[PDB]
Amino acid sequence: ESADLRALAKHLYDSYIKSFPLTKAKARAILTGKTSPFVIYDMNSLMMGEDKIKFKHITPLKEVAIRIFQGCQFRSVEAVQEITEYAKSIPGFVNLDLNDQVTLLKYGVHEIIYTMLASLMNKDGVLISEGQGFMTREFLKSLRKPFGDFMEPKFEFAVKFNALELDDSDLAIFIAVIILSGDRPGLLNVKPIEDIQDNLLQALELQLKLNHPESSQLFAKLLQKMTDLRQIVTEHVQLLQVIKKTETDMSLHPLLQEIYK
Amino acid sequence: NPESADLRALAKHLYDSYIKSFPLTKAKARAILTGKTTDKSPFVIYDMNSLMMGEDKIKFSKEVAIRIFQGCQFRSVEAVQEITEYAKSIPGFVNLDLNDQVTLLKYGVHEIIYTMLASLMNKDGVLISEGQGFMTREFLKSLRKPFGDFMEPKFEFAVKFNALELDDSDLAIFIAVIILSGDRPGLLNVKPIEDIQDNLLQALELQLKLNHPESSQLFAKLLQKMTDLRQIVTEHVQLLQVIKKTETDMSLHPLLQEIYKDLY
Repeated sequence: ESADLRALAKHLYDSYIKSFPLTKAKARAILTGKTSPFVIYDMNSLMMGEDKIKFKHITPLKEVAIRIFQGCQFRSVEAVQEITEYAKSIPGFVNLDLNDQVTLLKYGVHEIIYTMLASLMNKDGVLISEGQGFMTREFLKSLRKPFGDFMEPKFEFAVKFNALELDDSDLAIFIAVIILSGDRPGLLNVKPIEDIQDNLLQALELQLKLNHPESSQLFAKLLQKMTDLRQIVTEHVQLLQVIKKTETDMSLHPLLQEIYK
Repeated sequence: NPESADLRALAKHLYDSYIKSFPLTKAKARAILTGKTTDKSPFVIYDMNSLMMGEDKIKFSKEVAIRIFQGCQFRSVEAVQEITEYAKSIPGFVNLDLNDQVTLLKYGVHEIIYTMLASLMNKDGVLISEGQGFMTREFLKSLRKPFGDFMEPKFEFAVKFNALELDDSDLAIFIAVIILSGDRPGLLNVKPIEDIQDNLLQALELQLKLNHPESSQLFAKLLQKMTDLRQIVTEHVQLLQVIKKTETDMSLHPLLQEIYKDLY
C-alpha cells in the first residue's frame, strides 16, 4: 500500500510536467539566474518589452494599468486549460459525475493559479510570458489605484509560500488535493471526491516526509496555506467587483469579454 | 498505434467538453422528437392560440412575428456564449493571438449555430425552450414577411445534414474544425490555426471511420456541408438588413450586431 502512494506521486509528477510547460525548477533557475529574461521596471522598459518580445498578453487590440490587468486575465484563461488537462490525469477524476468535474474546476482554478504563480515569484518580481519577461514588484505597485495593490497580496502570499521550499513533485500532489475539495458549492456526489482526496492527502504526506524529512510538520503547514489561498481568492473577487463598478475604460470587443468572462 | 491513440484522446477530450458546454445534446433532442417516452413530451405550437397557451405552459414587442424573432435572438446570444465556452476547451485555441480568437468566433459562431440547430430539427419543426416546446415548420413559414423566410433554409439544410446520421461525438470534432478555419478574413497568424485544424481533421477522419464504418466517404460528404453553412449565413445577413430598415422600432442584441458588423 506504501508502494501505491509512491506510484500515484510519480504519476501526478509526470502528468504535471506534461501539462505545465514552465516548472518551478525552471522558474527558479531563471529567477536566481543559473542559465536571460527581459526586465520591465518602468513605462519605457514596458514599451521596449512589447516592441521587442511581443507579449501576446499586451498585444494592442489605452492606459498601461488596464492593459497589464487585461494581460493577467488573458494568461489566467490559458492557465485554466493547463489545469483542466492536469485534472483529467488525477485517478478517479474523469469517472466523477460530469457536473461535479465542472464544479471542482470552476471553484479550484483560482486557488491553483495563485499556488503556481508563487513558483514564478520572488520578493522582487514575477516571470511573465513563459519566463521571457520579469516584471518588478515595485513597477506593479506603482500602477495608479486600484491596480497598484492587485498583485501585491499575491507577492506577500508567494514569499511566505516559497519559504516552505516545495518542489514540482510536492506541488503536483498539492494541486490535485485542491481540485478534489468536497466542500465546493453545488456538488451532487461528495463521497468519491473525498475518497480520492483522502488518497491524495495520504500520497502528499508520504511525499513530504520522504522529500523533506528534516521539515517538521510540513504537511500541517502546507494544509494551513489553504486559509491564505481562499482569502487571496475572496480578496481578488472583491477587487474585480470594485473595478467593474467604478472603472469606465475596461470595455473590450464583446466576443473578447465573453471569452475572458 | 501511438498516432491513432493521440487522435482518440483528442476525440474523447472534445466530446467530454461538448457535453459540459451544450445543455441540450442531439441524443436528448432525438429522444424528445422520437416521442417514445411519457416524461419528455414537448408542448407543440402550430398556431396563435397554441402559442398563447404555450406562454403559460413553458417557462421563458406585442406583434407575434416580433416576439418570436426577439425570443430567437435571446437563444442565439445564449448559444454564442455556449460555443465560446466550448472554443476555449479546444487545445491551442486560447494560446492563439487574442485578435485571431475574436476573428475565429466572429465568423465561426453562426456556422456552428446552424449545424447544431439541425440536432433540434426534423422535417416538421424545431425544439425550443430547452426541448420543453416544439414549434412547427408550417407555423414559422406562415409568419408575416420577411419573418416567414428566416427558418425555412435552416430546415432545408437540417433535413439533408441529419441524413448523415452524425451523433454528438462526431459533432464535437466537426464544430472544432469549423472554429479553427485559417481562411477567415483578417487573421494575423494563419499557420498555427491550420496546424490545429490539421490535427482536428485527422481526429474527425478517424472518428467517422471508427463510428460509421459502413458510411462511404462520410468525411468528404461532411466537409462539403461547410459550403451549405456559408450559404445560410449570407441569406440570413441579407434578411437582417431588410428588418433593420422595415422595423425601425425593433432592436438587434449588441453581441449579434457586433458579430455581423463588417462580416464579409
